[PDB]
Amino acid sequence: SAVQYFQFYGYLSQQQNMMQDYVRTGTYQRAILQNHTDFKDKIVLDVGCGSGILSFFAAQAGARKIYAVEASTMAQHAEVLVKSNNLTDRIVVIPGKVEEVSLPEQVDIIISEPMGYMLFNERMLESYLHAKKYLKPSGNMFPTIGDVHLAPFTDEQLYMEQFTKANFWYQPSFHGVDLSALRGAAVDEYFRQPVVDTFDIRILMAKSVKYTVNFLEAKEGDLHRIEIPFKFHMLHSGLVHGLAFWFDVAFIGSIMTVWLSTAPTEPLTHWYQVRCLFQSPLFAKAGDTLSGTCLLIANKRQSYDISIVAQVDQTGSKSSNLLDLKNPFFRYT
Ligand SMILES: CNCCNCc1cccc(-c2nc(NC3CCOCC3)c(C)c(-c3c(C)noc3C)n2)c1
Repeated sequence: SAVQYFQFYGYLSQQQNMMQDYVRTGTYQRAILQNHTDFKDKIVLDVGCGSGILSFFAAQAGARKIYAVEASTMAQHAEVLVKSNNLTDRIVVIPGKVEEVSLPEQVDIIISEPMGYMLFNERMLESYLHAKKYLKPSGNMFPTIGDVHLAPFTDEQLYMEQFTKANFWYQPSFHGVDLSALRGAAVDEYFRQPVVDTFDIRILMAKSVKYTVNFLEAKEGDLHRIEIPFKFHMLHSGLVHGLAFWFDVAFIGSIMTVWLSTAPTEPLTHWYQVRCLFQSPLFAKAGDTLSGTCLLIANKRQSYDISIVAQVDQTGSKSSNLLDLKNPFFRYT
């Protein structure tokens, strides 16, 4: 599984999809350049540098030395750009996993873009936290903190999309074959996929709950088990069809704090937003409380198993759901 993961990042087309996200790339450049005193004459570590763009931004801000670590074959293309941009004296590409390379010295700041879709996919936040073994005391992290937001939504047409697709299997005579015994399994398969896509904010039924990872303070092992309790106070009545997810990160520099948001109230990014459907939706009236837990359990496919259990307190009616974050429905395609 890890072989495929790093192969995926060997493609310039993948680098390009990220680089062409202007909200992402421009916000990284702004956060680094407008906090130029965090970089001027400093030593920096770029974790998972890909084509090296963030290391070039650190160099634009005046960093003295940049160690750019890349485990995919993109490392070879980054070295070509460093040479062609006349920066071999200041950016050193170090091919390998950040858990396995040797840096020659400690650094003043770590920069990275370790956010997967739904923030946590790819388990690269752990690689980012692991890299703090190279961080000097009172070194900084860019990004510094990450906020996940979760909110209940109603979207009857998205929900019905599922049974539309699964009812293919409810055919007693597909070319003379009765498929119908697999209908439950087909339904389960579709509902186990998080839906990656943007949406209209009018589906949202309550103010979001916020869960914060402080990258300066967190330890790698803190991300193996992510328990997110929630109690939503429903602002609207309706059928709750699942939970919507987005994230923000903040670059807390000495001059200013810069925010990168993937919220559905903000311009679209290449991360879109994520929705986890409930195979059994819950009825809530405005004023009701929808409470439960979203538990994310790290797995051996660079991702998480998602367990979401929710109940409406006034009614006792409950819904429990398992999703496989590694294998979502990229509905925006
Ligand atoms: C660490 N900073 C990365 C910033 N980018 C995050 C992001 C934002 C939006 C989408 C993806 C995405 N796209 C994938 N394929 C495309 C889907 C649509 O059709 C064309 C191909 C895959 C396979 C993955 C993936 C990875 C990586 N590991 O597992 C999985 C699954 N992720 C990733």
